[PDB]
Amino acid sequence: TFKAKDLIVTPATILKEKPDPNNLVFGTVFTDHMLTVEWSSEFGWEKPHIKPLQNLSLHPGSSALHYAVELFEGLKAFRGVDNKIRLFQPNLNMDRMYRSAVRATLPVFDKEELLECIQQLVKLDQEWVPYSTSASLYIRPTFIGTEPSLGVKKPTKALLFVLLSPVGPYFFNPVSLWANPKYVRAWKGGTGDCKMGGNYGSSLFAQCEAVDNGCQQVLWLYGEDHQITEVGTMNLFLYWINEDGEEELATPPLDGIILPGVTRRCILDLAHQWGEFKVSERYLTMDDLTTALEGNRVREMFGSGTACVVCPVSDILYKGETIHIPTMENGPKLASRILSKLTDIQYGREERDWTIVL
Amino acid sequence: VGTFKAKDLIVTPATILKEKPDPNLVFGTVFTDHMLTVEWSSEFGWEKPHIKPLQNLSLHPGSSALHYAVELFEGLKAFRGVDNKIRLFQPNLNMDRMYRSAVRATLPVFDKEELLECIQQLVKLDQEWVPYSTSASLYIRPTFIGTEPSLGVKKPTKALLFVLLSPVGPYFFNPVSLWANPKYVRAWKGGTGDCKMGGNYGSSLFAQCEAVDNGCQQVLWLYGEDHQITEVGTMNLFLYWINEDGEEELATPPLDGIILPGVTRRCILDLAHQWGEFKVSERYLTMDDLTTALEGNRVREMFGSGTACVVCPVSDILYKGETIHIPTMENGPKLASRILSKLTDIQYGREERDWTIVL
Ligand SMILES: *Cc1c(COP(=O)(O)O)cnc(C)c1O
Ligand SMILES: *Cc1c(COP(=O)(O)O)cnc(C)c1O
Ligand SMILES: NCC1(CC(=O)O)CCCCC1
Ligand SMILES: NCC1(CC(=O)O)CCCCC1
Ligand SMILES: [Mg+2]
Repeated sequence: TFKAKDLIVTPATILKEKPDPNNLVFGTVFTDHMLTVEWSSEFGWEKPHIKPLQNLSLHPGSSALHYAVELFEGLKAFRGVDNKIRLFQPNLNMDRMYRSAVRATLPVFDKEELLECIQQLVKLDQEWVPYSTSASLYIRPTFIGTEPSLGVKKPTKALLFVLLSPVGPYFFNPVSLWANPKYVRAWKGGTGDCKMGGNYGSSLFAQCEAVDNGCQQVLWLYGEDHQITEVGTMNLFLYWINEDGEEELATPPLDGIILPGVTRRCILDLAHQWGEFKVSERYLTMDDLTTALEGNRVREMFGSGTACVVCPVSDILYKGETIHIPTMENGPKLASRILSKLTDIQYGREERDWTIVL
Repeated sequence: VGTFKAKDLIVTPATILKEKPDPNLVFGTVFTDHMLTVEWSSEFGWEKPHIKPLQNLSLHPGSSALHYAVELFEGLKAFRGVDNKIRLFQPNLNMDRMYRSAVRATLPVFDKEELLECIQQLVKLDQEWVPYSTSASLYIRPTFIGTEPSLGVKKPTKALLFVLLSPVGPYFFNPVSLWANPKYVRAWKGGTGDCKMGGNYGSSLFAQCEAVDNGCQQVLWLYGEDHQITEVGTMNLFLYWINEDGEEELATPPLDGIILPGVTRRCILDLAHQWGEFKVSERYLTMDDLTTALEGNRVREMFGSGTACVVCPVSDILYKGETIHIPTMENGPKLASRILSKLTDIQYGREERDWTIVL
């Protein structure tokens, strides 16, 4: 494994102008520096670099281009209202990226060395961490196989790098979802519980089909009973009165077709902590939903993820009809409370072991 | 909404040419002198195609092919006939599959004829690499990748199409042993298993490793509660046997969405249908159908088909801690061998047929 202590820094000689915080398109503007660490089965890991944001030089046969031997992560840096820059649950991302690496047969690395390197990269480009309480700096760790051979096997050459991109919003701005059981995002025995590239390229066709049909995201359905799994590539939360008549906040269980979002776990933690309603990790089907709506039992439906934190849902185009979800006419009370809590913690307006300082 | 044209090819010869390897090669290990590349932007469409010296790709770190596997590929070969004339085999099908793939990936469409000609031109240039052997060929790897310099999961506004050339011999007869663990699923109804998109492959290296660890060379992909057998590693699966009706039969899974329509598969089905010596059935095959058959002496052969092996005999399957031997080798294998001879006779010009295009 590589070590932060060996970092080699090559500052850009011409720094870019920081963008306008009020209107940023997600992941389109990049900072001045990036992190890069090369690996080869022959000599192991080389020393990590922090150099000007540049194009990668890859052999046209790199397995990442042919067999999707790749995985990524998503985490943010926030400038606290006390002007101190913080990271949110960073070690959980390191753990997920590590487990995905193993399932991808990519080379392992010392989680703490990566986190420290990332902190240094952020520290160097710190002025990119927006001066806004509604904006942040997206951190994108990426791991690709660069095996020059076309043979399908464990890579003997790989690259690990990190990009920094100042972001505002990913897309309250409620969204409509397009539900069509003809497409499946992930399946049992699959790799859907990992952030491996191969899980997203296969979804673009359905995404496109949603856009030209009036929606902004796909509602992923699975199985014979049409379980509702995720809002686009965000975890799904349903706030309602369940079949037993008790107020409840529900989300699909981690049975292998659901990605264990950090946001997801935090909302469950805050929900369990408030103890004001039942919190269940259970299955939810379209019929559980439509049945519930015609009984006026649904209050809010939203998605969770690092980019949005939470993103309310107001409609679902299903069997040829549009099903309205009373999310926005109900506040959304909980959606807001949640977003309010999480950001309060991210920007240090509240102390809690979920953030890391500079 | 357009295409690039072979008539616009800008050729740039390498000044320093590499020495060809020994025709007797590690699959996809050695590459030729030149490559083909074609840039695409949603703003101006397809650029003009180039044939330049092999070289790295200069990609933006945010390229969508590295983050969301916005990619797809193909695999075909050129053969030097026993008449020294170089031949391509069923190219038009590869172009059709790549096309259908691009669309399923939301990558930009192109004129299949133009691409094919552009490929003939690339090979034509590097024809001396086409092995002077009868058991070796040149692997043609067309590749289509998204170069969207943005982290947003969306239809790419930038793409890159290229083609690599790699002289090769074999992939690994030489029977293989299969690892059958139902905990790993290659494809699912509603997914992209029936296209050659990179996302279907990265996710299997773990199972492959688990395979070797257990003395096996490939993974037998199982699907559904009834453990249907779908593909042998990344090759289509054929089972020559006496079915439940006592009839001689050549069976192979149907294209119901989780099997990739291989060119070698197509051919083997056409040959089988043509000879009309036994029943040819595209149907569901399960481990239980296989076990029941084996413990009844009803199995003749099992083998995978693909461009790299053409045909690959299966002799064993590790299932539920038990090793199940397949008598494929103790039966010639007559069918497997017959197929190999036939396809090879045709590819190397020994047999004349429409399945090839000379250059
Ligand atoms: C990244 C991701 C999420 C959200 O996880 P967070 O760690 O909370 O960002 C949800 N679903 C999918 C499919 C994802 O890729
Ligand atoms: C490419 C491929 C095949 C074989 O197709 P051929 O065109 O015969 O080489 C079989 N199965 C999978 C999963 C493939 O990707
Ligand atoms: N829905 C978005 C992300 C997750 C998130 O932050 O919600 C995953 C795909 C790559 C961009 C990020
Ligand atoms: N089994 C192999 C291939 C197909 C083939 O030619 O059999 C697909 C994966 C990438 C290498 C080629
Ligand atoms: Mg250590």
